[PDB]
Amino acid sequence: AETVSFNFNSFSEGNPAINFQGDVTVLSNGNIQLTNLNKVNSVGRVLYAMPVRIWSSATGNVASFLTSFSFEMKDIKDYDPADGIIFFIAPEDTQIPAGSIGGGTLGVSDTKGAGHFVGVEFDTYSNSEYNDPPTDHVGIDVNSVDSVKTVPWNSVSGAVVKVTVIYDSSTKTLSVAVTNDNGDITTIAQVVDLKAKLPERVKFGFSASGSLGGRQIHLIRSWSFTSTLITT
Amino acid sequence: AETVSFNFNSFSEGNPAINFQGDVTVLSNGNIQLTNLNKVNSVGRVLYAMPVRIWSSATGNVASFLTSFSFEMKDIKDYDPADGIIFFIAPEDTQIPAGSIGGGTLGVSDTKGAGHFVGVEFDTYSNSEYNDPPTDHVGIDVNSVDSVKTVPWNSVSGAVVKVTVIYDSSTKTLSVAVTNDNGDITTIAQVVDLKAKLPERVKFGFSASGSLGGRQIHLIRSWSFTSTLITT
Amino acid sequence: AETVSFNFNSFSEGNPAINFQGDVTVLSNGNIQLTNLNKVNSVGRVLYAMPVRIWSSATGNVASFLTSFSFEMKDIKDYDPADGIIFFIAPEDTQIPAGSIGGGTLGVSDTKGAGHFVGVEFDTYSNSEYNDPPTDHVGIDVNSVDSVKTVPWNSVSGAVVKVTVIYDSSTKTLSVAVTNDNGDITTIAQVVDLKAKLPERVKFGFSASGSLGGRQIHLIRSWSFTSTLITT
Amino acid sequence: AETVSFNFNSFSEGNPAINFQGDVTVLSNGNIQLTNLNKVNSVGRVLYAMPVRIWSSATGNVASFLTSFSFEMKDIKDYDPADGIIFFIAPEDTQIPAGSIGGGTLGVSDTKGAGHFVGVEFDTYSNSEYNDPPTDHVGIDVNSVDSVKTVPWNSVSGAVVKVTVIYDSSTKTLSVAVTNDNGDITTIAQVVDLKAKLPERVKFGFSASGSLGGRQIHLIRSWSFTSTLITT
Ligand SMILES: OC[C@H]1O[C@H](O[C@@H]2[C@@H](O)[C@@H](O)O[C@H](CO)[C@@H]2O)[C@H](O)[C@@H](O)[C@H]1O
Ligand SMILES: OC[C@H]1O[C@H](O[C@@H]2[C@@H](O)[C@H](O)O[C@H](CO)[C@@H]2O)[C@H](O)[C@@H](O)[C@H]1O
Ligand SMILES: OC[C@H]1O[C@H](O[C@@H]2[C@@H](O)[C@H](O)O[C@H](CO)[C@@H]2O)[C@H](O)[C@@H](O)[C@H]1O
Ligand SMILES: OC[C@H]1O[C@H](O[C@@H]2[C@@H](O)[C@H](O)O[C@H](CO)[C@@H]2O)[C@H](O)[C@@H](O)[C@H]1O
Ligand SMILES: [Ca+2]
Ligand SMILES: [Ca+2]
Ligand SMILES: [Ca+2]
Ligand SMILES: [Ca+2]
Ligand SMILES: [Mn+2]
Ligand SMILES: [Mn+2]
Ligand SMILES: [Mn+2]
Ligand SMILES: [Mn+2]
Repeated sequence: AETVSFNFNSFSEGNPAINFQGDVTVLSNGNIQLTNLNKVNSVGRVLYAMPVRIWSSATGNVASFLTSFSFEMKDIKDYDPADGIIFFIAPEDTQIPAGSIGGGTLGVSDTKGAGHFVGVEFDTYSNSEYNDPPTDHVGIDVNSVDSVKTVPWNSVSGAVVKVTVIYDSSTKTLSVAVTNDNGDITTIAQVVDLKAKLPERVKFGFSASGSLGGRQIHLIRSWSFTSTLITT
Repeated sequence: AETVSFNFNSFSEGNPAINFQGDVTVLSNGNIQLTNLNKVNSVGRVLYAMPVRIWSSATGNVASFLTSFSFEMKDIKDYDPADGIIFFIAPEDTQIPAGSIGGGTLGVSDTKGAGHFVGVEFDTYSNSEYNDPPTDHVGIDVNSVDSVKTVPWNSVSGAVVKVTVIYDSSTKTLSVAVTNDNGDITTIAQVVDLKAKLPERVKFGFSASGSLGGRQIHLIRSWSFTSTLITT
Repeated sequence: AETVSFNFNSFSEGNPAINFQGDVTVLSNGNIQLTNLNKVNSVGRVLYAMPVRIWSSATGNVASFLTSFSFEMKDIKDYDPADGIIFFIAPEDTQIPAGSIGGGTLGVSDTKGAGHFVGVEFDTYSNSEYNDPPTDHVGIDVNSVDSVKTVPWNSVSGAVVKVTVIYDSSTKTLSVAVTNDNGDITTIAQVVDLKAKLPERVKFGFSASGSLGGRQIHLIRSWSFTSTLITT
Repeated sequence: AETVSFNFNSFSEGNPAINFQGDVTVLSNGNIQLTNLNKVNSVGRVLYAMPVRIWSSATGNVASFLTSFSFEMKDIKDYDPADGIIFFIAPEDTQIPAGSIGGGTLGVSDTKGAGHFVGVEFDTYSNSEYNDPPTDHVGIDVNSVDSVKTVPWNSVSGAVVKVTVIYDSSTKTLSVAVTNDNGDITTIAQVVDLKAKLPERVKFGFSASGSLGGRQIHLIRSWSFTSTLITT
């Protein structure tokens, strides 16, 4: 079978295994900081440089994958803790939307909240224009930040969060399990047909954004990934 | 929220947090060995001693959980490498079925393969009496070892296998990610209504079995777990 | 290593991880209330349901533990604010003393003040029959409410109190740090050989009590714990 | 009672409340990075700017204190993960030793390993010249990096570590509890007469160092502190 597998205990710019877009930067501690605290409508995204083949036009087979990552969001004076981080999957040529306003678009959608991507968002601000729930939340997005589904969550400033994601191609189910500083686990799952929503080859990554008054530290600390596609 | 969480990097015979049943034994290296290589129809099970409320009768709420564990199965002469291991959930009064014939029952069912439990099996022998697929496989079991669903897999003697399981209460989806020796991942997911199949309080654990001619080393090396039930 | 770690941010009566004894009750806010304000000689205790092995007869090793908890004691008309709360450790079979008179016994000892337990008391009433110092105090008890050692302290009605306790097995030192509302910390430490005073298997918990004329609200708000026993 | 209390959830290169010495820097994420990964024999230290009065020349009384802090150490290509971090107490005029060679001195002592300070070290390299134990370890130091006492420990690269320290003045005992990545807690306690070893007013802080071939990321993420001196 065809398998893609990698693991980042730390990140470093100048490492070809990753694409850097927007205001992203890598701190001396190896952490990826997606947004620039000193910019309006800041937007930063990171992508595994190598495109991953998630499905086949020859066989119709779709890959299954298991990926885990840890991130950290932390408040700062004197802006609102916004806007959040989104782990996403998109066409290999994906780029930050032209004239991106950042903010609630999480750096992957247009002003209306649309784009070509599937992702899991960790939202820390309620944008009514995208029908966000009243509190912080984890959401499953399919070509829109107006989540197909969300679950109440709480972004704890300064806390390291661990996420586990399983995509079962057979049932087309994307399951997500997220850590919480208080010890609880939060989960959300959703049937998502990657073959119908995304091209055969895609890029996986992370994006985060802020606005004029909405800014916070967005860090990606580690990331492991393994996908397997049955070939014939 | 009511949460039960723990993390076992190794095991010990004296830990009251673990219920030992049957032929289970603890090796000097901290590994748990489930079956006795010298006994016929051997059955050994290990359960977390703390009952877990997977659902509430008062609120109707159902918990979600994340758990990971690693195990190892190793051949031995001159017996057939059987029968396998099963990660299961059962009522808190659960015990090895009286008069258990072990073998293909995996220590959780009767001769007919029926029982009161939900589990994920790592089956290394094809029992036609339970409609097993022809090769080694991972299966989702609901009150029977005649799996509700299975996926082809391969048990490599002496290999360490990493497993990640996510149960999303909202969708009632049980997702399993199995990371093989060769690096490939294998997944299987199934909608299982724990609230409809099990009581409010249950126990989680592992069971393994053998027959007269089928015997192998069944080891549980580690186990982390977190389940959360929304209360109040 | 053998480790036991849990973290209660709040409580619930149906949570199997907690043994309730006596007049204990759970408030809608998740707080545990140990005594019954309307009962003479009230006694209420709460225990972590699972036995904790604090030392091994096979290795002679004793565990170290770090535990933090917050409680609150508030006066009421027209009773004297008594008698206090005690964080204790005792045999796994520990029950409220038969015919307990509550009051100065704190629900862990008999009339003479003797019992089988080790604990840190937050005493708010001076019982001369137990040689209490003249004012409120924190004390280290070993099989008796006639403290092996005490330190002047002040129980502020309605004040939330935080406590951190460290037990270093190697030095057998039980160190306590109490953070009052006014910000000051109060500490007391005492060498206590848990191995010599307690059985290998014990249970940790809290107890509070009152008399006919001595009653007050005793609340346990949170409790985190981690013990580690070196296994060799 | 004279109480000194503070809390840092993040730091900033501009808050005078902290003295920055040597190569220390403050990252955009609010973390303090003690050493410069690009410098030979790098040394960085941070001190709470306000001197703390730990004892009275009038009463002879000594203060008790409770402090908690979190840190992180991560490896880097292609140097040995060294040398570690030390939480220390020293005269208010304390400065990095003249002509410091960094390395095993941890930035608080001369070449022989001598200095004027009391501290808890999180050592990640075995210096025979200072009688270090063979593995990583937590040590209690008194005017020397040739620890008065040590306990085996393990520094996990990329892991956030929480530490809690209690100093009980009456028993002159310094107790430490370290919360590791795998869940276990590591403790060490030692009687240290602060009044006999340190001046009336001191500064508390953190220090880390590296050498030519020994370098790693030394981060301080947070730090809470409370000390109380009884005045009669
Ligand atoms: O506060 C941060 C947020 O900023 C923007 O949201 C609104 C803004 O449109 C306007 O309504 O004013 C309020 C309060 O001043 C908010 O700032 C972004 O649209 C959000 O994404 C978020 O960053
Ligand atoms: O061979 C291991 C195997 O033993 C038992 O079943 C087999 C059966 O499938 C085969 O047809 O015949 C042999 C010899 O009579 C055994 O009966 C167990 O039931 C099975 O689980 C496995 O352990
Ligand atoms: O007042 C509350 C107090 O009641 C009981 O003791 C007192 C005793 O200290 C006092 O001297 O006399 C009264 C009247 O007889 C009570 O005996 C409890 O023993 C004590 O713990 C406290 O609850
Ligand atoms: O390798 C990091 C390590 O360097 C130094 O330790 C010894 C050094 O004293 C000795 O002379 O040579 C060996 C190998 O070249 C090591 O470098 C530092 O003293 C030590 O603190 C640590 O930083
Ligand atoms: Ca939003
Ligand atoms: Ca079978
Ligand atoms: Ca008393
Ligand atoms: Ca050293
Ligand atoms: Mn959203
Ligand atoms: Mn089967
Ligand atoms: Mn007392
Ligand atoms: Mn050392």
